[PDB]
Amino acid sequence: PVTLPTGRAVGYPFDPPPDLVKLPPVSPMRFPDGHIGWLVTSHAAARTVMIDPRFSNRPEHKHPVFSVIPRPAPAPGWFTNMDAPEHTRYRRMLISQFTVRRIKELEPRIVRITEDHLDAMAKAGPPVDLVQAFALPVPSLVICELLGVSYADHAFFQEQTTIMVSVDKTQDEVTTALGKLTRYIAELVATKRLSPKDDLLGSLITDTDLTDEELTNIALILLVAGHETTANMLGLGTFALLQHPEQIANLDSPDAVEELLRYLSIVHLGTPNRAALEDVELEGQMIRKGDTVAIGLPAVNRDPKVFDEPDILQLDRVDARKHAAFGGGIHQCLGQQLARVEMRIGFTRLFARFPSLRLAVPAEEIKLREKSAAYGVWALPVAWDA
Ligand code: HEM
Ligand SMILES: CC[C@H](C)C(=O)O[C@H]1CCC=C2C=C[C@H](C)[C@H](CC[C@@H]3C[C@@H](O)CC(=O)O3)[C@H]21
Repeated sequence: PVTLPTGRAVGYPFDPPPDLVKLPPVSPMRFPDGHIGWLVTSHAAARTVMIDPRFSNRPEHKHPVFSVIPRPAPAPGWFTNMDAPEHTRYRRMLISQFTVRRIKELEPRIVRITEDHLDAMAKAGPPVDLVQAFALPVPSLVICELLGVSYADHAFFQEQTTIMVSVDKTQDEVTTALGKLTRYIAELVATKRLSPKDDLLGSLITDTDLTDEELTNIALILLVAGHETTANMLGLGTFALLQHPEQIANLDSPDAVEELLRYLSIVHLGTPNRAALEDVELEGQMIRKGDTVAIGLPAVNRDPKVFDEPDILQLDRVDARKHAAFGGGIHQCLGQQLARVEMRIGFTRLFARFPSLRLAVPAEEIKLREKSAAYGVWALPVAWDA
């Protein structure tokens, strides 16, 4: 049984850990609590774990990949960790708000937010840390506007959300962060009950019978995911593009954002993971009832059975959309259309405004989020011809 692989090679910051990609498709894995379950690296096996009803996401059934659990049986509205049919009730309500119209109507504000941060970079002049100047705040402001949350408290949010998604923090640190967020959002929900708005949280209040508790947990989940996904793509994607400069000319390819998603696979440590409810055969192996199965997405997204030249970033490839960067099945990313728009706008406008963008330090000095559940760069010093 192996331990979940963890170390990226020096000089190969975008590629999965060597100890992950060396593995067979389905391997025995030792969990922190002694459970011997499984780690899956092939795309076909990952697909089955993500879509097959014999697998559960309930914490009662799962041995944790990481000991420290950021969660409040799942509390009402904490839909991430539920199975169908309880999950279905919340999922459906949220699909009915992540609509075509809501995202269409948001796009001009995402354009303005992005352009404003680019203007601020131009005023500052080079160098800047792209993480603080652009990658963090643009999607932070977008998610705040989506939810009706005040961006004036973003520094507070960002600090708590980083704890929430860490794999490096104590149970007390994570319980503390969750508490500070819960209390903050609970009050916001109480306020919004009195004064209708058309943002996503205000629409959930108007259109559904969700309780204040349910609304608070939904909002907390969305607020965390909005602060810890897109920002990491913008930062690590920019780094990848600077390191593969011939791909910049391919940024308008229709599937370019999809290729960055596949290549970088920021949900990088043993997620999704699921418990077998019955015995299940996968690749060589017999998964037993009660076994937890973790997926190594980064390896899944480099499967040579699925992708041409899998270890090359190629924004104009024809097979990017087989990637599993957003998961699959009933828990597949709820925010994927929003994230897609934010990324397209973010990357295109950054390089259109600063075509001479370059790293302001050696590549080897960029520090990476190896100890977060969402992979990315902690900082990205950049410069350009002013
Ligand atoms: C930017 C890139 C993003 C990536 C790579 C990403 C990735 C993922 C993945 C892999 C999952 C599945 C987890 C699992 O099955 O265990 C997931 C679920 C989810 N994501 Fe995203 N995500 C991104 C952006 C976002 C954004 C912007 C939001 C906005 C709220 C969001 C909200 C969610 C939600 C709520 C779930 C849980 C769905 C459920 O359990 O029904 N994601 N995402
Ligand atoms: C709990 C945070 C949030 C509500 C959530 O579930 O986000 C989930 C679902 C929505 C988006 C996510 C983006 C990044 C990471 C993978 C998180 C899950 C993070 C947790 C952190 C620790 O508990 C260790 C575990 O490996 O992954 C994921």
